[PDB]
Amino acid sequence: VTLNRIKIAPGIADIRDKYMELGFNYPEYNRAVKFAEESYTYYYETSPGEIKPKFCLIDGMSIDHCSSFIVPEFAKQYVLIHGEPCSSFKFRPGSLIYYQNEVTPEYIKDLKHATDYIASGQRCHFIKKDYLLGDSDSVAKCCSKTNTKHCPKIFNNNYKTEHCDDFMTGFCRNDPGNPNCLEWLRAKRKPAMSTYSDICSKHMDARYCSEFIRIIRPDYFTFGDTALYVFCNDHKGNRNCWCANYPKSNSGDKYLGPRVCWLHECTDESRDRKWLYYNQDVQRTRCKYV
Amino acid sequence: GEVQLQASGGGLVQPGGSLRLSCAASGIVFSNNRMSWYRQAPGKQREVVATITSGGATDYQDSVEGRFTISRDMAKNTVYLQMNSLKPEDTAVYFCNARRDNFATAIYWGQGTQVTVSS
Amino acid sequence: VELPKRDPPPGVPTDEMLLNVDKMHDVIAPAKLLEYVHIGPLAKDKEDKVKKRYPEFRLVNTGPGGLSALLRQSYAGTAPNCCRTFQRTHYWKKDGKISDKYEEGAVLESCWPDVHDTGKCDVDLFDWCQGDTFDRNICHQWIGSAFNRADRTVEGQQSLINLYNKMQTLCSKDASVPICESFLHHLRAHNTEDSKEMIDYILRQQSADFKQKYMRCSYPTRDKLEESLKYAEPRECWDPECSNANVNFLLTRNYNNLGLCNIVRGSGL
Repeated sequence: VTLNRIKIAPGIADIRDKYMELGFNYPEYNRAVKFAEESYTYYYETSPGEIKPKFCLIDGMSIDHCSSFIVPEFAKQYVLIHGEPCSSFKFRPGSLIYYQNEVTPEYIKDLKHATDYIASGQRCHFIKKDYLLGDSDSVAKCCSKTNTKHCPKIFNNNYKTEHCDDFMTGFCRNDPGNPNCLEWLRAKRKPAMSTYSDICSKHMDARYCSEFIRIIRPDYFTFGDTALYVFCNDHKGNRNCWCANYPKSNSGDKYLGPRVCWLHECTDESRDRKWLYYNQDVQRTRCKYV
Repeated sequence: GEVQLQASGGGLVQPGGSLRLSCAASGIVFSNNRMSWYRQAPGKQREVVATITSGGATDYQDSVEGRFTISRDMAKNTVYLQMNSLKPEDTAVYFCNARRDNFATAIYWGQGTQVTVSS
Repeated sequence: VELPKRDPPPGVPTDEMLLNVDKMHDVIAPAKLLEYVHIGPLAKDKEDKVKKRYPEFRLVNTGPGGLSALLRQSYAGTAPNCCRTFQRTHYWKKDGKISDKYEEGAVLESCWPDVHDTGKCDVDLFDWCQGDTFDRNICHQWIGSAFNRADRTVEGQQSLINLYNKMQTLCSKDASVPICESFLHHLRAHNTEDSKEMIDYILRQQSADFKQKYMRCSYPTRDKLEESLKYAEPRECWDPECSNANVNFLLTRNYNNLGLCNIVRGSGL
């Protein structure tokens, strides 16, 4: 078959819709196929959680042509999935051939086998998901919360999930007083409690280790006891370690357990309880005074 | 006179059985004394087996620890000695003993009951 | 016959289309089950390279132009590589070596997030925490965390009871080894009738040499016990054997009696 007449007829209401007035020698092939072109610059969804621009991605066409019709800031949270099969014009790529009353699914196939006027492809179809990180630095900015602009919720949920745990172990070791690090520690997962156990075995005197002890008691008190043991062994002369590791005996266990109330310095209410072991501190509250 | 510390509950039982000794004190209040169960084997000095302070803290001899248990009833003013897993070397005369908290001169000894275990 | 030609508008790629899987080792590794990690367009020849790097994941073709994503299917982390640390969630295997940091050509292997909230590490750490491989920090934290085991299901609860029977059998042979002194201590801190009962069972099962060395506060001599009847307070409140005793080796009765010594305002001894 050979084409002899071509013309673009405007649509009724939507400017994007137009008609392709086709003329052939066999009058049975003469038809007015309606097609859609472009769309808008979507910063909104066409369906719940979907953006389907009026564009037929022809097999072989570049993939970012389908995303030409979305605001880039809005498109950051959308992924391009497979679309329904569609038809287009080879000379006018991207057009969305409509399957209407006269334009049947069979007709559009007969034309493609006839002449090189029609290509085939899949429909544009975007699905709402979340922000897509691609760098190690993007993970760092989201987890450290120094920049939370294009962060998915799994990396910006106040450490409610464990996605940031691996980054925060090294990040908080370098800056244990960071307020976001204490929030990460309040989630009370093993990586955070182990990290601050190593930190406070060296810096138990610091103020953030007082918070560490308060957070982990009484649910995970062992992470504080091991840190206090290491700290008061490396700092056996420190007066703050008098009750946890008595310096004038070989073992330093003079005031452990119930023996904690045998000295007033160990039961002094003005002392931070990080300087006693957990159960040692519990026995302090059960001391019988006269 | 009339400071009674009579012990009962003894008897004969095969090794492995159990006995519950009793000592209903009179003339003595437990909230003021330390009660102690002694025993004396034939031809041997007396030895303390269990004790209980006026507050209620207990203590035992090592060869009976875990097997014997000393309890008190403040209402009945009676001290008990539950004996489990009786070994042949427990054969002796068990008797009560009362000692004041800070009045050492006021110590009293009771009338024993026979405990014998054998086959 | 002429045709009305028209080129489509120029393409504007999204963030997904600009994703490069060779840069996302820190994005993919923390991924959990049922989570799709989009990695962008992936050529056909680089599919085996990605699938061997992430065996725990399934490579899914999510969209046109080779758009792909990774979906975690399992955790292949072994007990010796996941149980002896609380901070490492994953590691990389290459040329028979294990590394914490990623390198091209390595294979990702990840640990279960609940590996220390369940009993999945009890078998490995029961043996590793004996003898020369004893790590005081890791092993104390392991035993301590078992008492507050977050897996409160009937399975996490039952695995907890199986561990107690193994520790009871082991520590009855010798309670002086460091993992057993820690187990006795954590039983003491639990402060229940079952934990106190297990303490007394373990300590009473010890040899005569152990009791003569550590438990002299629980087993006083004849002269020590006879003299203690002359005082109204419990023997544990003045006995030097009880003031010098290791509190983890005290019978429950002796431990309770230590807290009945009437401390005068300040230091009362």
